[PDB]
Amino acid sequence: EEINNRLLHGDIMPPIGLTTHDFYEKLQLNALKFPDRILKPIMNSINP
Amino acid sequence: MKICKACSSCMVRTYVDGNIIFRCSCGESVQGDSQNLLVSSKVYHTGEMEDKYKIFIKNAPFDPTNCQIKKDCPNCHLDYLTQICIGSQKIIILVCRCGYMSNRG
Amino acid sequence: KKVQTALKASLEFNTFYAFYESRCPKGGLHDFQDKKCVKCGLFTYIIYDHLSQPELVHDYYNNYKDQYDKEKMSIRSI
Amino acid sequence: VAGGTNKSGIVRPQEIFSAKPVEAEQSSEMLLRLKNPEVETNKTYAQEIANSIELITFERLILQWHLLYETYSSTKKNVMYPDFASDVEWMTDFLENHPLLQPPEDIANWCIRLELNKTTMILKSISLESIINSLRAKHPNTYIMHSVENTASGIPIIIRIYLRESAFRRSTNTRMATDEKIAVNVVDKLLNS
Ligand SMILES: [Zn+2]
Ligand SMILES: [Zn+2]
Ligand SMILES: [Zn+2]
Repeated sequence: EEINNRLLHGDIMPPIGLTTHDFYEKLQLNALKFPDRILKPIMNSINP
Repeated sequence: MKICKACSSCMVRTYVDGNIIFRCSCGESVQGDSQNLLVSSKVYHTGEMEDKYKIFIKNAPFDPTNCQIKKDCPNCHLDYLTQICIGSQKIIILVCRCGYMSNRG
Repeated sequence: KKVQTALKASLEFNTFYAFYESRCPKGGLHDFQDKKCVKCGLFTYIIYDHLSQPELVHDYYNNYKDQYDKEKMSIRSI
Repeated sequence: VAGGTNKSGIVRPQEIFSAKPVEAEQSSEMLLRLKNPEVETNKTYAQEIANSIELITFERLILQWHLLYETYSSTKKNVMYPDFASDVEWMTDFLENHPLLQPPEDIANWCIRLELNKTTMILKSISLESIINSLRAKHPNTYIMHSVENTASGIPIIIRIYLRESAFRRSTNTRMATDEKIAVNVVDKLLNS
């Protein structure tokens, strides 16, 4: 959501060689990945 | 282009001794003065120009499928605006039904 | 409140120094010799660090903030 | 799958097994190592060199271009396109700002008017001065005028390139090309610089 907020205020400046659309998509894909912490609730619900 | 006065046909443009001369298939020949000094032209980024979306931006406040945003319109003080994101640079425009439009246009 | 204020300041600095990473305010790309650009006063160890030497981060930014603002507005139009 | 990086269902194996030429490669890449081992340690040095080697043709800096049948004389008021008659205001400034770049005596009746994309000039970090030198170093058979590099939005930067008579003296013995054909061929060369 805060990447979208940066877009609304025009605070997303893409680097050289990337358009704003391509840089925004790159930021969203990176920001929407499960961390390594996701197994902490998973492993607490199971008995290995 | 130049339209023949006599037969209203598309006259053929040629260049003689530093002048643009239009000659028609009916023999009528005229010379352009100022407005015919445009051999060719091209416009780049035609897919994101402001003249592309004029109708769409005008109709955006009434289209019910557009994304709304919780912001106050500075003209009519309506508490919601219509947010659109056009172009490859993702230009954000806020529009309202009263005629307000961000970017001052 | 402190978290959001510090995040605003840090994100603004990060955006400014990511825009002017290879881009040079004096035009073209950076010309780096002796670890310092010659067209501007940029240092190599400031582009990715804004905490170890804050004063040198608060001077370069204070030099081209305005020019940065006009360019940011220009990109977000038409 | 996007253009230039197409590594979708079998394409790259087909590029190898069919021995397709370089012109037919949709996913060609290349790895370059910096000459100085000290430079390769620092990321910023490698970052600016990477942006140094990136094909920015003169075409992609242009929003629109116009080909005009005009000749420029400093004193004589030649005919000019009415929609672009306001260009004369910055032409006088150019003449008084460059006492060495005077218009030649063999300017042909062909003008190319250019309106630079100021947004692309900012994102790619390309100055007006760099563009002028690149075009004047590659096209000696043209005379180039430009407006002032403005930092205020709403006023564009105009590049004006005048074709000299020697542009047609290159090869006009091959009469199968009218002067309109060479001028169109020249602007293609200018844009692909
Ligand atoms: Zn006719
Ligand atoms: Zn309103
Ligand atoms: Zn610099």
